[PDB]
Amino acid sequence: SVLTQSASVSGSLGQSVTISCTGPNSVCCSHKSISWYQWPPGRAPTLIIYEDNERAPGISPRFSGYKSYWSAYLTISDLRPEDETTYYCCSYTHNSGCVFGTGTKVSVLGQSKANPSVTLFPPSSEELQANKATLVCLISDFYPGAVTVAWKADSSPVKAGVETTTPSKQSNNKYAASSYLSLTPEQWKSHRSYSCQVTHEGSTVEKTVAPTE
Amino acid sequence: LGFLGAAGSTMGAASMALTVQARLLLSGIVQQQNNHMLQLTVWGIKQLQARVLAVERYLRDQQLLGIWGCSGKIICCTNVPWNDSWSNKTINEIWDNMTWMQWEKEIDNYTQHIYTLLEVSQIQQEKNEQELLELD
Amino acid sequence: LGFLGAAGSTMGAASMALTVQARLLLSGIVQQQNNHMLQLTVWGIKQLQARVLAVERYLRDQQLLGIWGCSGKIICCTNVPWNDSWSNKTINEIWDNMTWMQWEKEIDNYTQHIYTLLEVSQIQQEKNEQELLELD
Amino acid sequence: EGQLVQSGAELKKPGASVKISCKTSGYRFNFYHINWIRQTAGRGPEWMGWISPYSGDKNLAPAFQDRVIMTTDTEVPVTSFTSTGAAYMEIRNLKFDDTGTYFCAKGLLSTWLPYLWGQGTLLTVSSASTKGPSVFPLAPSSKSTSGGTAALGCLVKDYFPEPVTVSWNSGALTSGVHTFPAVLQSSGLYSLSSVVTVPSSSLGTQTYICNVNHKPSNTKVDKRVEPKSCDKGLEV
Amino acid sequence: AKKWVTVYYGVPVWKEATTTLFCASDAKAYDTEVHNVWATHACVPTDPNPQEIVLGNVTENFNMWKNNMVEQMHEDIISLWDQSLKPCVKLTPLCVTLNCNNVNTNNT
Amino acid sequence: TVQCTHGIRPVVSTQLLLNGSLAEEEIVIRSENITDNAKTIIVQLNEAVEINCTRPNNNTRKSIHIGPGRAFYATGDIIGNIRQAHCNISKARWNETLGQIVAKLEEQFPNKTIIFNHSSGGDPEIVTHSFNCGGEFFYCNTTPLFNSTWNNTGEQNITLQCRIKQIINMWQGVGKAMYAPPIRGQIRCSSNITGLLLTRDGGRDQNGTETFRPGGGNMRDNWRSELYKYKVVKIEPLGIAPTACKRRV
Ligand SMILES: *[C@@H]1O[C@H](CO)[C@@H](O[C@@H]2O[C@H](CO)[C@@H](O[C@@H]3O[C@H](CO[C@H]4O[C@H](CO[C@H]5O[C@H](CO)[C@@H](O)[C@H](O)[C@@H]5O)[C@@H](O)[C@H](O)[C@@H]4O)[C@@H](O)[C@H](O[C@H]4O[C@H](CO)[C@@H](O)[C@H](O)[C@@H]4O)[C@@H]3O)[C@H](O)[C@H]2NC(C)=O)[C@H](O)[C@H]1NC(C)=O
Ligand SMILES: *[C@@H]1O[C@H](CO)[C@@H](O[C@@H]2O[C@H](CO)[C@@H](O[C@@H]3O[C@H](CO)[C@@H](O)[C@H](O[C@H]4O[C@H](CO)[C@@H](O)[C@H](O)[C@@H]4O)[C@@H]3O)[C@H](O)[C@H]2NC(C)=O)[C@H](O)[C@H]1NC(C)=O
Ligand SMILES: *[C@@H]1O[C@H](CO)[C@@H](O[C@@H]2O[C@H](CO)[C@@H](O[C@@H]3O[C@H](CO)[C@@H](O)[C@H](O)[C@@H]3O)[C@H](O)[C@H]2NC(C)=O)[C@H](O)[C@H]1NC(C)=O
Ligand SMILES: *[C@@H]1O[C@H](CO)[C@@H](O[C@@H]2O[C@H](CO)[C@@H](O[C@@H]3O[C@H](CO)[C@@H](O)[C@H](O)[C@@H]3O)[C@H](O)[C@H]2NC(C)=O)[C@H](O)[C@H]1NC(C)=O
Ligand SMILES: *[C@@H]1O[C@H](CO)[C@@H](O[C@@H]2O[C@H](CO)[C@@H](O[C@@H]3O[C@H](CO)[C@@H](O)[C@H](O)[C@@H]3O)[C@H](O)[C@H]2NC(C)=O)[C@H](O)[C@H]1NC(C)=O
Ligand SMILES: *[C@@H]1O[C@H](CO)[C@@H](O[C@@H]2O[C@H](CO)[C@@H](O[C@@H]3O[C@H](CO)[C@@H](O)[C@H](O)[C@@H]3O)[C@H](O)[C@H]2NC(C)=O)[C@H](O)[C@H]1NC(C)=O
Ligand SMILES: *[C@@H]1O[C@H](CO)[C@@H](O[C@@H]2O[C@H](CO)[C@@H](O[C@@H]3O[C@H](CO)[C@@H](O)[C@H](O)[C@@H]3O)[C@H](O)[C@H]2NC(C)=O)[C@H](O)[C@H]1NC(C)=O
Ligand SMILES: *[C@@H]1O[C@H](CO)[C@@H](O[C@@H]2O[C@H](CO)[C@@H](O[C@@H]3O[C@H](CO)[C@@H](O)[C@H](O)[C@@H]3O)[C@H](O)[C@H]2NC(C)=O)[C@H](O)[C@H]1NC(C)=O
Ligand SMILES: *[C@@H]1O[C@H](CO)[C@@H](O[C@@H]2O[C@H](CO)[C@@H](O[C@@H]3O[C@H](CO)[C@@H](O)[C@H](O)[C@@H]3O)[C@H](O)[C@H]2NC(C)=O)[C@H](O)[C@H]1NC(C)=O
Ligand SMILES: *[C@@H]1O[C@H](CO)[C@@H](O[C@@H]2O[C@H](CO)[C@@H](O)[C@H](O)[C@H]2NC(C)=O)[C@H](O)[C@H]1NC(C)=O
Ligand SMILES: *[C@@H]1O[C@H](CO)[C@@H](O)[C@H](O)[C@H]1NC(C)=O
Ligand SMILES: *[C@@H]1O[C@H](CO)[C@@H](O)[C@H](O)[C@H]1NC(C)=O
Ligand SMILES: *[C@@H]1O[C@H](CO)[C@@H](O)[C@H](O)[C@H]1NC(C)=O
Ligand SMILES: *[C@@H]1O[C@H](CO)[C@@H](O)[C@H](O)[C@H]1NC(C)=O
Repeated sequence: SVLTQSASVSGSLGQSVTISCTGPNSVCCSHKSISWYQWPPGRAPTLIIYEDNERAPGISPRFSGYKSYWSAYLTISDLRPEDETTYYCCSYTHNSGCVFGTGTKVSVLGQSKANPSVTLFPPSSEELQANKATLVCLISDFYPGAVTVAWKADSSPVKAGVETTTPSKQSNNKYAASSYLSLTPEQWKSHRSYSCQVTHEGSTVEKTVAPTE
Repeated sequence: LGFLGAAGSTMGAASMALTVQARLLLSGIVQQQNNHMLQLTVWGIKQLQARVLAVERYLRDQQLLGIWGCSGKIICCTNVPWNDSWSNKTINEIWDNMTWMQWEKEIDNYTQHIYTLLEVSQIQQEKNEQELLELD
Repeated sequence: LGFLGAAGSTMGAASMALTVQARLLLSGIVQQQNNHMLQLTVWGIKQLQARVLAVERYLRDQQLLGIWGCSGKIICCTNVPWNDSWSNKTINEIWDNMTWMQWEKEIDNYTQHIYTLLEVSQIQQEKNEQELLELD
Repeated sequence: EGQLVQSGAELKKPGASVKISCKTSGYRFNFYHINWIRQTAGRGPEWMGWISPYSGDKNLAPAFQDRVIMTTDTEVPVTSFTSTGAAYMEIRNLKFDDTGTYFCAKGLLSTWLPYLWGQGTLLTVSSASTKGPSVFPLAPSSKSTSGGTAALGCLVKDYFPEPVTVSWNSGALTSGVHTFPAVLQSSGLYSLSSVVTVPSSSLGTQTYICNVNHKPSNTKVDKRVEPKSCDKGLEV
Repeated sequence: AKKWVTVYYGVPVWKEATTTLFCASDAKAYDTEVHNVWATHACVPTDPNPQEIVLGNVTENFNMWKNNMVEQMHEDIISLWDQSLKPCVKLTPLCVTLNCNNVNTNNT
Repeated sequence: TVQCTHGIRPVVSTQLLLNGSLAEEEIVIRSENITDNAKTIIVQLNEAVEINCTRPNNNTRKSIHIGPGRAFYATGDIIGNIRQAHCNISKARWNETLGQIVAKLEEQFPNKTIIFNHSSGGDPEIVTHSFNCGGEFFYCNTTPLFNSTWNNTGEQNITLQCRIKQIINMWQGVGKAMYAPPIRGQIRCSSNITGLLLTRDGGRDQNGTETFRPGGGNMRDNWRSELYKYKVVKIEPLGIAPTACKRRV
């Protein structure tokens, strides 16, 4: 990618934020019209700017554009919780195809410490029947998007029973992550007291469920 | 560009050629020569009744341009502001996207209220201000 | 203000609203839909003969405004001086006192001599001076 | 605002020819241009090409010339403005760098640019064989009995390759359901689950049946929530 | 950015409606046959150059069975059929008593 | 967009259409209504099927005056042998045109269900191919056509039961009736087949029997194979559009 973005921009709720997008003197932001996009990975992207200063119909007047002798930028006055996502820029003409940027990551701070609906699922009469020993942990709306996965097989150091994922952006504009346990019934029967340790600043009301009852 | 030869094309390209749409509108390929010894036949009655409806559609809009100061030309602006409540789309947006075709179906509703407002700010106010402003 | 809704009111208030008097003058509440299988009945003949007399009264005055440079608007002044011998009353006086009603009965006499003079000073002299004055 | 219908879950081994389709609905498909784009694993979206459905004009990237060849059909009018059409995309001699999400976009009128996108087609250009999801129902949660609300759902052990659509009682239970993020394991296989928060004071007279679907492995396996409770949550 | 009303004349927009039409016919026999029942002596003539303008991007819904031009053609011909032969010989007193036989040969 | 239509000839016939639009490469099915059998269906042909029409009845001129001035002209004397009008048609050409008619109805109507029969009931003018030719009105038969029953998809002597009629108050003239005058000598055709008119098969529920015949009794539908491509519109030249510009003093 030749057209570069600010890569990592941080802002706060109800405060103005600006993203500095700069390109080389070949695909420079001087003659080419520039456009911005709100692209959440996996979801459908939304057109923010369709022509430098002009916004796409339906898009809030909070968003504004500016174009210099080679670089283009985007200003977002009064930040909202839905805004934290990876953005993309575009350089184009009425003769040629679109030019795409590297991508800038936006973190909208100021949000409250959202307590998650943490649930630990033990193996049922069907999960144990198919000879599969598993223990999963759900996490829903836990802002910030920081995760701390820790398994306790009789409160001993776990090496083999570790399976972590990437915390994806949830519907409430917060975060959602996944944690799995891939073990055979042999290594599973050697330990019985299975404690779930999820470190998020707060209280100690964690759901500790035994796989054997 | 042809009679209605810009209807398909967007508003921007439609406003580019709209004189032909008014040129062949009256005496084009329908006027003709207009040539038992009597002209009281079924074709004679049908041609003269159609002639009345022909001028009626022209004069209705012709009178409006005359009472707007837009009589002298095809395209002439007015001193009337656009109430945002009527249409919320960008000026440049409908001109290369919506086209006159769909656009008439959008205004037709407030079109009479628009005509009412067009008469006063541009003529009943502007031309009535002249009475005192002409000599000073 | 209504069709002729300013006739009662003085010239000043009559000149204030005179667009409605020309608006409902043609296609208002008389135009309609204009809808044995034949349309040669007593109502068909009466409507088309009335249509001829309808345009005749409009076009007679419409041609005059066109040959005075006043075609573009409702109210437009001319470069014709008023011969005091025609009317001796003050400009502001008839506008809040005499009213258009009695005023037409005062001019009607020299009205044709007025129309004759209106053609030359404003068009036969003013627009004919342009032929040489347009390029200099 | 117009809705696009993007055909998904199609994928194959490297070198083979991939065919991706998209149905256009509720707009004038004729004068509205069509744009095609893809995004790699390295967060760098590569603009593939631009195509016109009214005229034969096209603009394509040099990296997608000999490999990518596109085609379009005639518009099917519904009203005096609305129409229905479709665009096809053929890619030849694919690599593991071509693996990613492929999107279809609706035109604007400065017109060459898009306006609205589709759902998404996650293309997996891998030589490895297809695996069918191992659907297993989950025992009651470790929440409460106060009012009834308590979590209950299902778990999908192993399958290969994504995307996988999972619903509850065939498009009936959509609210109060969380879709767990499906992520790859150490062996190179994806894994997911589903959690539903319904008022369950005691197991009885309620719908616990779900729906699992796949394209390269066509799945039918649907298992309901375990009555033989293995948790303290649905007890006290 | 400061939206002001602009008046445009000659806008290419149509509204679905039906009006009174008229003839368009070329010179036929001219010398021998001068007036045939339909065209009569005075029919509105046709132009050799018709407006062949085709409108791209226009998918107008046509009404085949609910077309109002069809009803116009229905009334024009019958009214003309009643008009034609009006100035001709009335066979009102012709209809009288009728006595007969068949042919000189028995149906061969 | 046209200001002048096609060369539409005022068709004066029932059963068969004589002039006009012939939309090519397939036979066009004009559907006013089709799901319900009850309503009429007009069918446009792809290629013209030429039809000869003669009348070898050779008649002289007899004029008898009714009162003052008025002259009445009637059939004089027939010179030669007694014979029928004689329209004539091809055998194979028609069969070939019917070939795509039966194939199209298999697509429109369900499967290969039983579908054949002749003109039901009616007066002479309604059930026979009543048409003006050279002057006189010909009343030829529509029986040798619907004689073919098929499911899976100069010239030859084919004629119909030809009969002449002079007393004609066409389209049922309850006020002014017309007497057709005879034509002295030669009778030629130089005409065409530009379509046809069909009908229902009662109100049968479901079934395997839906026998179709010619029962189109309307003159309006005869021009519906001509004005199918036409629709009149009112032009609106006045247009109001906002843009960044205004007027001053
Ligand atoms: C679709 O529409 C068309 C409209 O064009 C329908 O056309 C049918 O065309 C035929 C064939 O022409 C008509 O029959 C005859 O037309 C003749 C044309 O004559 C002209 O030239 C004459 C020169 O005279 C010499 O040659 C003619 C050749 O026919 C001899 O008959 C004649 O004895 C001479 O040897 C001129 O004198 C004449 O006036 C024309 O300028 C006519 O000649 C012929 O008419 C006879 O009777 C007439 C009655 O007034 C009389 O005036 C003529 O003088 C003459 O004696 C005859 O009409 C069909 O009538 C015509 N109609 C139909 C419905 O078939 C086409 O059919 C139609 N339908 C479709 C496609 O289905
Ligand atoms: C051509 O015209 C037809 C007219 O029939 C039109 O389609 C019709 O649409 C109506 C919609 O209401 C259909 O009505 C129902 O069809 C069902 C299914 O067969 C019947 O079970 C119904 O029975 C009713 O009527 C009975 C008789 O009175 C009653 O006894 C009973 O209680 C019900 O009230 C009813 O018929 C109708 O069937 C169709 N016609 C069909 C399918 O033949 C059609 O749209 C037109 N097509 C075009 C556009 O060419
Ligand atoms: C005039 O402009 C206004 C204000 O922008 C329009 O009113 C409302 O605008 C909002 C824009 O956010 C519309 O919301 C839309 O909802 C749909 C469906 O959920 C969504 O897809 C869009 O992205 C957007 O969020 C809202 O529907 C609209 N309300 C209505 C019913 O009018 C207004 O419509 C514009 N012009 C008109 C036609 O009056
Ligand atoms: C005036 O503005 C309205 C705002 O939308 C435009 O449309 C309105 O639409 C509704 C719903 O379609 C109309 O209701 C009608 O009901 C009849 C019942 O027979 C039905 O046949 C129609 O299809 C329609 O559903 C409503 O009449 C219509 N108008 C108003 C004033 O509310 C409308 O186009 C605008 N323009 C005009 C010319 O009024
Ligand atoms: C045009 O202005 C002239 C001159 O002012 C008018 O002509 C004459 O004007 C005098 C004004 O002093 C009139 O005299 C009046 O006499 C009556 C009755 O005795 C008296 O009540 C008034 O106070 C005044 O003194 C005179 O009648 C009038 N002459 C005529 C017959 O016209 C002239 O009339 C004005 N306009 C017209 C209508 O031409
Ligand atoms: C032209 O200026 C005159 C000046 O006053 C205006 O009125 C004129 O008034 C006299 C007297 O009223 C008219 O005599 C008429 O005699 C007939 C006889 O039948 C009688 O019926 C009338 O009532 C009237 O007494 C005279 O005709 C009239 N006109 C002229 C030219 O002297 C007159 O209104 C002004 N306007 C016009 C339209 O001429
Ligand atoms: C109209 O009448 C003609 C006969 O006068 C029918 O024509 C014949 O139709 C049949 C079957 O539809 C044809 O049969 C095929 O012949 C080919 C020759 O190679 C053969 O390969 C096929 O297996 C089959 O036998 C036949 O050629 C054709 N010709 C004849 C005998 O004249 C025509 O079908 C009738 N109209 C209809 C029913 O649509
Ligand atoms: C189509 O052509 C066929 C040619 O044979 C006609 O077929 C048969 O015509 C007879 C005499 O009208 C019908 O007879 C009737 O049978 C019923 C049976 O219950 C009886 O109740 C009556 O009293 C009478 O005897 C016979 O049904 C009929 N067969 C059929 C159904 O095709 C046929 O009628 C022609 N279709 C029409 C009328 O267009
Ligand atoms: C009935 O339909 C047929 C369609 O086959 C019509 O046939 C065409 O009639 C025209 C005259 O109206 C012929 O035009 C002339 O052809 C000759 C011979 O080559 C040529 O030298 C002249 O320059 C002229 O173009 C046309 O060829 C003929 N087509 C064929 C080959 O069948 C027929 O006119 C229709 N009958 C009517 C109008 O009543
Ligand atoms: C009907 O047939 C008769 C028999 O030939 C034709 O009669 C001829 O008419 C011409 C016209 O002048 C005469 O000169 C011949 O002498 C007649 N021949 C005889 C012996 O009758 C007649 O022409 C035919 N039909 C019509 C109406 O022309
Ligand atoms: C163009 O007009 C169509 C008409 O429905 C509309 O749907 C589309 O959003 C418009 N695009 C813009 C924003 O100009
Ligand atoms: C107003 O007009 C009347 C009409 O007769 C007249 O009598 C009166 O004197 C006028 N007043 C003035 C001087 O404006
Ligand atoms: C046609 O000919 C047949 C066979 O002679 C005869 O039965 C029938 O009456 C004629 N007419 C009609 C209208 O079918
Ligand atoms: C019937 O008309 C066709 C078309 O001209 C012709 O070829 C045929 O020879 C005619 N019939 C006779 C008398 O042979």
